[PDB]
Amino acid sequence: IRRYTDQRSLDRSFGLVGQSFCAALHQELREYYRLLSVLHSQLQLEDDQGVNLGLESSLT
Amino acid sequence: IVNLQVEMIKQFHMQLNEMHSLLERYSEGLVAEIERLREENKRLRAHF
Repeated sequence: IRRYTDQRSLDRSFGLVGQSFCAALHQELREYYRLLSVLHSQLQLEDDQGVNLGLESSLT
Repeated sequence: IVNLQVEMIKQFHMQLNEMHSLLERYSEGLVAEIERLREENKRLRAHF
């Protein structure tokens, strides 16, 4: 995705429709990165709690 | 006196049974509360 975004953000020849498509792809990538950041923060919370809690909620 | 005694004994028996039933009725709630709090904690954990 990042290779595609970098390849198309630099291509002025994509036109307004191409730029809009690249923008949509970048927006979806931003949502994905938000999700990945949320997952990382949850993993950080699991690391911070330190307990191998055999609870069903523990991040395995 | 005999009639009174027999009637009194019957009434005493009936009253004893009624008191037993009333105490049983007035003395499941714990189980339902436990289940509700368990549901609440499971919902909290899943949502979190």
